[PDB]
Amino acid sequence: GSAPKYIEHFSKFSPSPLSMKQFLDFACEKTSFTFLRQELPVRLANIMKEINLLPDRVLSTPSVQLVQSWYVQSLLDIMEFLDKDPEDHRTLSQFTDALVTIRNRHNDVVPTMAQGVLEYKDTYGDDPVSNQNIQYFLDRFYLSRISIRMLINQHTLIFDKHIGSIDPNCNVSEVVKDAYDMAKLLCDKYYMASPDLEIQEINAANSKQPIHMVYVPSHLYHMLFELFKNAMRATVESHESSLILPPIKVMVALGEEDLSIKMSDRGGGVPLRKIERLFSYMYSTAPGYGLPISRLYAKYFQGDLQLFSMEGFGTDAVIYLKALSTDSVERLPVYNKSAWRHYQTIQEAGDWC
Amino acid sequence: GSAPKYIEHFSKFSPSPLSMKQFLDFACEKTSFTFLRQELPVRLANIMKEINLLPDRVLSTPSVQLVQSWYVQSLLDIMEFLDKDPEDHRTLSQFTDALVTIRNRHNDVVPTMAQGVLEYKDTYGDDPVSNQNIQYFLDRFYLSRISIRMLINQHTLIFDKHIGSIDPNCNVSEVVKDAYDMAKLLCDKYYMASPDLEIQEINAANSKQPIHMVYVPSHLYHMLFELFKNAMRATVESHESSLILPPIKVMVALGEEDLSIKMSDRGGGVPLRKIERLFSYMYSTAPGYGLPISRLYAKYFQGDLQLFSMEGFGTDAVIYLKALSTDSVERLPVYNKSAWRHYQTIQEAGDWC
Ligand SMILES: CCN(c1ccccc1)S(=O)(=O)c1ccc(NC(=O)[C@@](C)(O)C(F)(F)F)c(C)c1
Ligand SMILES: CCN(c1ccccc1)S(=O)(=O)c1ccc(NC(=O)[C@@](C)(O)C(F)(F)F)c(C)c1
Repeated sequence: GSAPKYIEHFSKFSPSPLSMKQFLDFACEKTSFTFLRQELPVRLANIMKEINLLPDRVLSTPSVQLVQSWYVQSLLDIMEFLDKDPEDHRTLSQFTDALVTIRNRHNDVVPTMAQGVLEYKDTYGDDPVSNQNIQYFLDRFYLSRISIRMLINQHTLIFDKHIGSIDPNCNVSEVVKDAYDMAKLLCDKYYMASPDLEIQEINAANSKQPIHMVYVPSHLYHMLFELFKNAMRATVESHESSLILPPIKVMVALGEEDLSIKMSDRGGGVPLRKIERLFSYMYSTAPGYGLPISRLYAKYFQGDLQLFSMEGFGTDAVIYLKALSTDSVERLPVYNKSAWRHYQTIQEAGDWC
Repeated sequence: GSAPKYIEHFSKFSPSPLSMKQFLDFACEKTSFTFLRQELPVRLANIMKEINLLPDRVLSTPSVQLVQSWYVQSLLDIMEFLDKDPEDHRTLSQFTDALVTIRNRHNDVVPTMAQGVLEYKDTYGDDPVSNQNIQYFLDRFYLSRISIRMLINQHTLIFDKHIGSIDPNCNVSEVVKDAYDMAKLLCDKYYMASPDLEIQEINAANSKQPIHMVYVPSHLYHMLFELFKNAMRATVESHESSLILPPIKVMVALGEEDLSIKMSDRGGGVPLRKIERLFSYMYSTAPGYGLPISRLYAKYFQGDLQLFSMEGFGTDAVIYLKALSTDSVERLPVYNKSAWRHYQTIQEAGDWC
């Protein structure tokens, strides 16, 4: 009966952002164990501390409370090891199992939270301020989750060429082809027609050396797969009375600090006003969250994911990643007096008419 | 000695947004005279009322006060006519001259305000919060000015095919070629080399009917010219040891509600982190404001102007305009309790680490 106490304790610390290189220079799981014992609790606490401070209207929903209880359990699940001592080749395996169990306990957090979004929509309505607060909270909540899962996957995978989930020689174009192949398969099964792929690389400094980077391939895959699914759906549906089916074109450009991936489709495009709503959790909920969450994966390592189409023609989706492992530093949301006032939105009659 | 009184009076009214169609359905300058007598004062007052409420540090600078005094004079310049009666074919020409004089009195507002930005930079420094407030204020101030100048140009031009500054049959591609030709001329004189132009139209609903729209051609020209100047400079400089000089490609797409213009160059591109700073008034000041202000012209009629490049390859600049004159409604900034708290930025340690 001390959960509120632990949260208040660890909620005083700030999560420690790690860089893609520090992750790579990994080497004693003892070193990791002692680190994760304090970091995971700090991260769980910060996200939990922010949740506890949102409207009781949102707190009281089975959804929020359900996951809120998962975190509480996960926090307690790791406490056990605070007084434990490594050296004991079984004290640290008790941990690896403890993590693999925590990870699975949280596997359905996205759908579960999405359910609360739908509950909110029908219970209180879908207005800008509601959208804003949810957007603000879900972006942070989810990003936070991504960072926690990263640490866990790094530990579990490392202590069962690649260092955990990180590929130091990630061939971007290869991940591009993979996500395409998978989307194509689905596209063919549902529409029995699918556009082709064209890839072009632009290695600025080294004209034809294949483009490689240090990155988490499964994160990149998730982003590309989501974008390919949308570009295919739109290309196919917008040419349902055309016989020609333009291909989806991808350019992978590597500059001094940016590694950019552009995906261009001729799927008809979308009006500027609807684009703004494609990344909204609330407006994109019914009666998925591929886009808003894919973006969080981009931002997690200081990158981004942006969209811009031409209604009547097509859409460009660009994923911006940092080219250097040095610049790829975890982007973590933290609980401060700063994050507190973003929930004090009392909007009613704006500054523009 | 009543300037403060007038401002407080008219500052109680909200400016009245007009649509591109109402501007087109114009027809008695008497009707205009009586309208502008109240609207101009209301608009001058709202922008003046917001200025008076910014740090005295900014208020006391010769720049701000200098323009602040221009508005005061312009406000008083129009008061005269409040009790005047039309019918008198000379009572309303006293007005047209009164406007043509007010317009010229304000011709150098941009450079003058820019001077205050530089003053600020060296006097107090260039930090995020300073940038934010200036950005917030200058965007509104300038937009406000654009709307005032619009009314004035509409009146003066109408009462000396086109209705004032509005072309009901604006051929976009033609304005594209014009701004290109002019930028090319300058580009040739300075670099003695200039890229070519390729234009492609995508009239979704009508495959090959030339793309026309109702718009203010000189506004569109200003935006395109700025973009062409940047795309030329970058293309030329990035290929200074190449002999090939890729062309600048423009696509004009017309959809059900959007009329989009994309300008693609292969000028090397810019790192994502510097893009964010290209639209900043503060960071783009030394020791011009083409971009940030071009964007305001786009937004003025509910459109937008966005940038996205690929470091190491090139940049796409897109101008989004509303396709329907019905949707082209003046976007006006207004003074409310809402606009007040955007200047209460007390940032110090954010929500992210
Ligand atoms: C934060 C401490 N670091 C630091 C930072 C700045 C200066 C000096 C030192 S560190 O580079 O020594 C470091 C890096 C990765 C991990 N851990 C891992 O790689 C994993 C796999 O255990 C996990 F899960 F944490 F990601 C651990 C335990 C420590
Ligand atoms: C705002 C009033 N309008 C309205 C709106 C909604 C419902 C009913 C009526 S209106 O359409 O009658 C109208 C439109 C343009 C102008 N003026 C002009 O076109 C100009 C040239 O005088 C100027 F400068 F104002 F732009 C004027 C005086 C009035």
